[PDB]
Amino acid sequence: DKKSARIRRATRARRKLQELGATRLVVHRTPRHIYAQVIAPNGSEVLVAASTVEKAIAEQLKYTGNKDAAAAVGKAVAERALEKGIKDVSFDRSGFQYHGRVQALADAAREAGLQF
Amino acid sequence: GGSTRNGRDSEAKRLGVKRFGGESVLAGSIIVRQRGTKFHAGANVGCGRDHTLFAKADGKVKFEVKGPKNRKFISIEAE
Amino acid sequence: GIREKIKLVSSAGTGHFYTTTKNKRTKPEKLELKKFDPVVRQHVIYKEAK
Amino acid sequence: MFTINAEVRKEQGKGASRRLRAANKFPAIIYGGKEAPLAIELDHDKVMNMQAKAEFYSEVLTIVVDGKEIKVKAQDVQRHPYKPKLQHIDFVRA
Amino acid sequence: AKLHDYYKDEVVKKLMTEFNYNSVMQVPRVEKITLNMGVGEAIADKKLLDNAAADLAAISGQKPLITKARKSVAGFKIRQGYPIGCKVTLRGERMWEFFERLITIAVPRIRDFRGLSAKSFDGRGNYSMGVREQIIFPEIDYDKVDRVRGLDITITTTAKSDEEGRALLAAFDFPFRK
Amino acid sequence: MLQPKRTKFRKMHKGRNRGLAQGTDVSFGSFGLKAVGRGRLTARQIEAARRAMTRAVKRQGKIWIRVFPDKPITEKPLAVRMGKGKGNVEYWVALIQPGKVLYEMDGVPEELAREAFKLAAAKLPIKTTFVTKTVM
RNA sequence: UCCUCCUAAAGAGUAACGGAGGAGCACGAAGGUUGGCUAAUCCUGGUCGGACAUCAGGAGGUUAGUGCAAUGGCAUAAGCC
RNA sequence: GCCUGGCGGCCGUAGCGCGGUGGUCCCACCUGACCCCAUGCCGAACUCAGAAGUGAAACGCCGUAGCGCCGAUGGUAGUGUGGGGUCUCCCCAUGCGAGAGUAGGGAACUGCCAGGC
Repeated sequence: DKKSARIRRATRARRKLQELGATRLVVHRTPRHIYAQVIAPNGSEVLVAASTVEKAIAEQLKYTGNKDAAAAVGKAVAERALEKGIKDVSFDRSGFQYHGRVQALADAAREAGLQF
Repeated sequence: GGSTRNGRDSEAKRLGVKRFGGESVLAGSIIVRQRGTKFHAGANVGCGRDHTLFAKADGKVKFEVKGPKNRKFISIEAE
Repeated sequence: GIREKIKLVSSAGTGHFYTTTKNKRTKPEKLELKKFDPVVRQHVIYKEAK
Repeated sequence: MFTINAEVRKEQGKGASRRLRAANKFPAIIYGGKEAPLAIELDHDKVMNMQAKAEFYSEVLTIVVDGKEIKVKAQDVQRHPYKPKLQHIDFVRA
Repeated sequence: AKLHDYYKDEVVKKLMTEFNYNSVMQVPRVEKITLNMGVGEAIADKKLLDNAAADLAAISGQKPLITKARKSVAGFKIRQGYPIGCKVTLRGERMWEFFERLITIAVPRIRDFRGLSAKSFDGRGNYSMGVREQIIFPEIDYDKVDRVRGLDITITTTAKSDEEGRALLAAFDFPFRK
Repeated sequence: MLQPKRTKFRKMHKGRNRGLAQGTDVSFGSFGLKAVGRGRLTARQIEAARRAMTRAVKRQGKIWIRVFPDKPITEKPLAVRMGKGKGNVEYWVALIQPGKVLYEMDGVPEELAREAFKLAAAKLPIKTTFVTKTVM
């Protein structure tokens, strides 16, 4: 299963970030959408979320789940994170590669001010 | 014939006992020989080399069973 | 005891050296590594053997 | 019919059970899955003769405790390992 | 063109019109078919790569997989695994092209099948084809190598074909017209 | 007979004999030779009691042997001193606790089974008793 | 002399000319990191492939593997690229 | 209130099997691939760009105990202390008290955020 293989790829870095007590900006990637979630180091509550399925993000984009959509979602999640006042998060690939939409989301968060 | 040979070790078990106020780096479980009977997850990650579990903060030892595999973990919690 | 002891001599002109083991039957080439030279306080090439 | 007169157990444990077996009685338990189990003691020779009667396990038995008739059925029998005698019976409520 | 045949025929008119069946995702789909070679313990051969790379680079410019062992367990003295086979699993448009060229060599000319080709019988879903006769070669030299298309080609098939199989389409060997 | 075909280890520690036996019920047959008392049942004694049984029933019915000689017993040779390693394995025993059904019998009348069990009990060292299959 | 298991009594330790086995190395990659991956075995169709060489499918789940004895490990793999 | 996705808590009362159910909300298969990138060949997978199609497979939910799993009460085994028969093993007072079985339970529960109705 592709999702199970992705979880097996993600698990090492997820436990490593759990042991460091790092606030994790996790990304979820689908063919249709992309999701970003800044989650507190306890792992149970989500501080900041920005999704492509949100209508305010999705109305400005020509296609949901694009690299431009990933840049918009990364800029939005970094804007809400800096509005909340939290900084110095660690990026979680969640089993994906650092390539394409995941890389674009992280680059947009770095450009908008979320430092890793 | 002959078969009388043997090796030596002089400790193989835990020293921290879940009330034990271990400071700094005390070996909570030295010569466990292996990271699988006890894992270190409370005060960061212990288990340096020969898998000796050691404290990383001044505090009480904590023994616990977590995970899907029912594995035993040593934690250090502050007093 | 097929492996024999060799030196690794700093290329930074100092007399500093490391020591290691090597077997010339399988690795007859000379071993070159970037190692720290504490006299120069920099990482330099270490190649030369005894 | 298979009626056994039984008494309730004042004390439970290995010492009390061995005292019963020294006084030529033996413990037993009744459970039904609907209410609390009842610990009883039985007259060993009488329940032995009912063991030797071969229809003891098939049909429904009647245990009388305090004048109350309880319809039971023998689930398992703990027997002494090398003597004919028997140590413990558990009865399921029928 | 066989991909266009699969998209076009047997599906879209009659069962869509009269009596509905559920899904074109439910009807069986031809996945990646494969071909394998089986050479011996000799390493010095280049003929295996020559034939497989010829069948691949008649259109492409790529090379086959030189496979050592999936199992990595050897009854010989060297357990590690010598390179003793080739793999080409066929791919998409080139898969349909290779399947179409196999059909247009084997089917319309009665050359290969003398008698009943099915002799070893068991049930569970395997169709490997080993011709052992050189059917086609892209170069002008038709047959100069030691191998005679002894390679196996694997098609996975639930060999039943029940409804229109036992209705009209059995298999056998009378070329007819309209 | 009745020595195991393979063993993981050639020799064992002497050990001590347990409290009470598992396998007190008559399971496969209809009659049984239960053990009353501790001891070690040598493979030769097991074979001798089996032959006495089988000839007493005239090779009719079916006989189960519920115990197996899986413990090797070492003995030092004559006129050798103490030490110098453990002795050589000589014979195989089965450790018997009170209540162990040693043998089982079916397909015979009860009195013929009792006669065969008595002739086997005369060969066994430990005290035995006759038991019958009981439903629980 | 050194290592592993049991003896050894659920902390450590613990003897015998007690019961079993190994070591006196190897590796400039078989170390580091990053990215990726998952075995043994069994049932089937095909080129000397035959019972076991290589494919493809299914079952199974670590019964594999660890440079080398044994023990404890190991999937977040410390196993493979 | 219902459904879906993400991150957890707890780790077989949590899973497997069998049967049913869901769709351009969401998610999966799916379309194409020169280009951002990859296959010791493999647009299988990893990726990227996304007109159509179906939920078939997967996944989610529900029912079913067939298998896993949990599991009493009572008894038994063992054992600390004291005492007693003992040839190698037990008994009594007292304290602790299993494992396996039995009745039974069991088709998880819950927290945060986001989306549609």
